[PDB]
Amino acid sequence: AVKIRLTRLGSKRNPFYRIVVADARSPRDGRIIEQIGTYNPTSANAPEIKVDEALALKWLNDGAKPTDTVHNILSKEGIMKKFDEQK
Amino acid sequence: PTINQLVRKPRQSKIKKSDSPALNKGFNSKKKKFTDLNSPQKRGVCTRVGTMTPKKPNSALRKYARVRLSNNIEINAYIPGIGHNLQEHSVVLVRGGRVKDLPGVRYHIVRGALDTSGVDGRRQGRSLYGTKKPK
Amino acid sequence: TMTDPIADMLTRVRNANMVRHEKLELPASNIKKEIAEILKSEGFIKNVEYVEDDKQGVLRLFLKYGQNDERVITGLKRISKPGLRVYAKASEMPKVLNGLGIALVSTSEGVITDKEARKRNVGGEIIAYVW
Amino acid sequence: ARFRGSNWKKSRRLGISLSGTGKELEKRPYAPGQHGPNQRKKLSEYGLQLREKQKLRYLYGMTERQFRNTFDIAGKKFGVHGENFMILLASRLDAVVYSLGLARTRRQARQLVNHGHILVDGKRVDIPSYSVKPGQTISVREKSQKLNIIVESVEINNFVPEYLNFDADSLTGTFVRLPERSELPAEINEQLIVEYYSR
Amino acid sequence: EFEERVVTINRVAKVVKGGRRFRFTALVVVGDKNGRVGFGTGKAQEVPEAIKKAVEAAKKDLVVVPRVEGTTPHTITGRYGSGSVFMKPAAPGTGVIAGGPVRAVLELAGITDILSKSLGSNTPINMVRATIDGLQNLKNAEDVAKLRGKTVEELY
Amino acid sequence: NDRKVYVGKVVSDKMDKTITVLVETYKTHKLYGKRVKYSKKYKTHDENNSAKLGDIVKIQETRPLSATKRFRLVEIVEES
RNA sequence: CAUUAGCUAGUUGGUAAGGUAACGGCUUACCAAGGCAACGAUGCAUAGCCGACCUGAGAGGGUGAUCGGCCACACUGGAAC
RNA sequence: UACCUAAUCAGAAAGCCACGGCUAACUACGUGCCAGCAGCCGCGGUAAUACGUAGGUGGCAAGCGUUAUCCGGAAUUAUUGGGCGUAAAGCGCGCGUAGGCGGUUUUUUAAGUCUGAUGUGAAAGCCCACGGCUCAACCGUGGAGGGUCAUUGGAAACUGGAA
Repeated sequence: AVKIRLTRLGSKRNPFYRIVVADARSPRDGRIIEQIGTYNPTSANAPEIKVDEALALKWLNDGAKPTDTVHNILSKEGIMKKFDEQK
Repeated sequence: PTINQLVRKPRQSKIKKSDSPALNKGFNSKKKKFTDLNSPQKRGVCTRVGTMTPKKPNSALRKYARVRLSNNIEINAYIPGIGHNLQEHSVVLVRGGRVKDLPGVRYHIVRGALDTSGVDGRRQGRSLYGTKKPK
Repeated sequence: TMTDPIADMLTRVRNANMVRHEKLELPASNIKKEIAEILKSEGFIKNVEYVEDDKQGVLRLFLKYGQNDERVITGLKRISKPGLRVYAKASEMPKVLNGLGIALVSTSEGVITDKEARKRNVGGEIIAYVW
Repeated sequence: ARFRGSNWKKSRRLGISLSGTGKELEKRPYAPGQHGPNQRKKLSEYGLQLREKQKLRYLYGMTERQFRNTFDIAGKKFGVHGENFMILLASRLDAVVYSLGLARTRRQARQLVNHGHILVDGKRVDIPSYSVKPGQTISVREKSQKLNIIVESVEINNFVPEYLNFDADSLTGTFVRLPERSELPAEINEQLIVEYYSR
Repeated sequence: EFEERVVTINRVAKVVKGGRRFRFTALVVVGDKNGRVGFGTGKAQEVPEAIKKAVEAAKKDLVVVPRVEGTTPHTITGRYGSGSVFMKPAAPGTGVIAGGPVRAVLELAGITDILSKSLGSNTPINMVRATIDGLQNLKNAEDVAKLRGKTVEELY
Repeated sequence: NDRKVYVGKVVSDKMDKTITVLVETYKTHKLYGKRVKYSKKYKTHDENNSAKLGDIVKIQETRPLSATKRFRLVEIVEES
C-alpha cells in the first residue's frame, strides 16, 4: 500500500535520501506522491535529517506505513510520539 | 509576401542533399530491404583495381578501386598514398570525401586498416596514410 | 481603398518633413488628434490646430525645425498595422532609441507614450515609433 | 607542470618576459628558430589576438580548455569580463604562492603546491588550480618549513602586492583583498583576449 | 596625431593597345581614437604611394562620432548602396564585436564596446561607407534634448 | 464543478433529436502572430428539436450520447 | 505528400433490447438518410510521445541515447480461465 | 578499498596535426604536369614556403587528426529579417465566390487587448546563490524561469459584437 520510504539520490558511495510518500508498487527512484523531507546518512558524525510535520502526520493518519528506517527518522523528531498521543 | 500569404503558405526551406550517399544506407539481408544508417565508414570488397585519368587541367595517373560496400552499392574509391597492396577480392574500409579531378570518385579508401597497408616511407602525417611510428 | 488612416497621417508627416514644409493638414480623427497632441507635448511639432468643418474636421500640424534647419522628427514607423496588430505588456514595452524617442501606445488610460505607460504599469497597442 | 619546455623560446616568440623579468630577452629579443634572426613580418588581427592569449596562458602555465574554462567562469561575474578573468588567474593557488614570495618563479611554486607543501587553511591542498578566496590562510607544511628552496626565496621576494598579506614569520599568507587591475600584470591587454574568444 | 590603418590594397588594370596598364588602389581609414574617424582612397602606379594619397584623402574629411564610454549613444544601421552595417551599443567590458573593414573604422574612433553585424555586401569600400553613414546619423542625448526644447532628464 | 459551455450556430437539423452547432473561434499563428478564424462543428442533443438551421444556440457538454454527440441544447435565442 | 480529392454505409441519428465496473453503434433488430471533407475527409510513407538534449544573440532549427512520466509489446497470430 | 604516515628514486610516464591565402608556424634537399597533394582558390612541366623527406616553427596535448550527421556562419524561406523594370520572379486581360482588410461620431458590451488574485505547468534538467567532496567534474539544498493554460475580479483607447 502507501509507504513512507527513502529514495536514493546519491552518487557512487555518497548516498542522499529524500523522505517520500509513495505507492509500494512504484519504483524506488520512480513515481511518488509527496516529498516529506530529506535524510543524509554520510554527513559529519550524526546523520542530518529534515522532516516536515504537517504532511507527515497527515499521511500517517491516512494509513501510510513507514518503513523500518523512516520509523527511526520520524522517531528522532518525535513524530511517532505525537502520532501516538492522538489515539 | 504579405502576412496573410505567409499564413496560408508558410515558408518552405530547401532540403540539403548530402554528399557520400552510400554511407547513409544500410542493408537487411533477412528482409532484403535497404535501411537508413548514417555510417561514418563502410566496409566493402574490391571488384576492380586500376588507374584513372584525371580532369583536364591536371595530369597524373591516379589509382582507384571499384568497391561493393556492405550494402548492395558499387562505388568508386580513391587510394591515397604512394604504394598500395590491393587487388581484386580485397576487403577495404571506405570513408567519405571526393576527389575533385576524378569524375565519379566520391569516397576514399582508409589506409592502414583492415586488409589495407599504410604508406611504406611515410614519416610525417602517419595518422593519415596509415603506417606506424618508425622505431 | 484607404485601410490605415493613422499610417496615412504618419506618412503625411514623413513626406512633409522630408521636404521641410512648415505646415500640413489632414482629415482629423479622435485617435489622430491625440497623436498630434502627444507629439506637441513631447516637443516634436510646434502646434496642433483643429478646425471644425461640417464633415471630419481638419487637423493642421505646424512642424518644428531646428537652428540649422534640423528636422526635429527624424523618422516615423507604423508598428501596429491592420494586416498584423501588435500589442505589448507593461513589462515588455519597447524603448525607442534608448529613450531618445517615443512610442505611441494606446492603452485603457488613453493614447499615451511608452515612458509613463510603464509608470501606470499598463499595456496596449503599439501605434507608432517616433524618433 | 604541463608545458615543461623552454621558457626563453616562448618569451622570445612572445613579446613579454614571462618568468625571469628580462633575463630572457637580452641578447636575442627576436623570435626563435631558423628564421628568427632575420626580419619579422607584420601580424594580422588574428595573429595579434592569438599572441596576447598565448602571453597570458604561458605566463600562468595553464593549458587550453582550462584557460578557456576559467575564461567562461569570468564572464559569469559582474563587471568587465577581461578584469574578472585576470583576477581569477591571480587567485590560483599556484600563482598566489609565487606572488606571496614562497618560491622564486611560477614553475617551482607549482611543484610546491603539487607535491603538497602548502596546507591551505591548515589542510593539504595539492591542486595548483585551487581558487583562493579573500580571507584565507596560505601557510607552509610543518615538515616542509625547513626547505632550503622555500627559505632561499622568502627574503629575496621583497615586494608583496597589497591584496596579499605575507608573514615572513611562520610562513603564512592571508589574501586580504580582491586584486584590482592595477596590481595585475600590465603587459597584457585584457580587451584583446576577450575579442579572441568571440571570434 | 592620426593613426592610420590600411583596409585593402587592390591591383586594377586598364587595357590598352599594348595591354593591361596595371595600377594600385589603396583604401585607408584614419582616426584619432577620440571620436574623429575618416576614410579615403587613392590610386598610384606603386603600392607605397597609393597609401599616402589615401591617407591625405582621409584626413580631409573627418566625421565626429558621438560616444558614451566607448559605446555609441544608441542603435543604428548604416547604409550605402548594397552595404548595410547594424550597430548595437554594448556593456563596458564587451569589446569591439565587428567584422572586417567595420572593425578598423570603429577601433580608430573612440569606440571600444559594440555589437555589430554586416547585413549586406562584403565589398570593403561600401562596407566602410555604410559604416560611416551610421556614425553620422548617430544622435546623443544632449542634441536630442536641445532639438525638442526639453531637458535631458525630461527625455527620460 | 462546471461543464464547459459553447455558443454556436445551427448548420444542420436533418437528423431527429440532433443538431450540428458550428462554434467558430480564433487561433493565432505561432510564427507570424496573425489571428486566424477556425471553426469547429459540435453535434448536440435536443429531445424536442426546436432548433432550426440558422439559429444561434447555447451548448453544454455531457456524457457520451451516441457515437459522436457529447453536448446538449441549453438555450435557443435566435429566430432567423 | 493535393502529381493523395470526394470518403463511409454501423456509416450517421433515433426507437427498443441485450451486456459493460460504466456512457456510448459497444452489439443486434427496425426506422430515417444521414455523417466527415480545400479550416486537407480518405489514402500513401514515416514515426513511440513528453520532461528534456544539441545549436543559435534571439527568433528559430535539429534531436527524442543514459535519468524520470505515459503508452505499446513479450517467437508470429487468436482466445479465455 | 578510499585516505594518512615513514624510506627511495628524477628515476618508469608525449604524442598528433599544420606551416601559400582563408589561417598561428619557412628553409634546404629529392622529383620534374611524373610521383603525388587538395575544403575552395588550386600546386606539381629541372630554382614547389602547395608534392616526399630533413631541420625549424606553430596549434593543441593523454590526446591529436579524418570520416559520418545537426545548428551556426546563411539576411541562402527574410515574423524578427529579402525581393519581382533590365540579375529569378507581376498570371495576357476581365467578371467575380469564399477569405483577408476596411471612411467619421455617439452609446453599450467585453471576445481579443491590458492589469491583478487563485490552481496547476511532477521530479530530475538550464541559470543564479549557497554547502559538501583537498579543487574541479560531480553531488545536495534554495530560488528563479517555463503556458495561445483554467477559474475569477478590474480598465475600456484600440480590434471585435450590438444600437
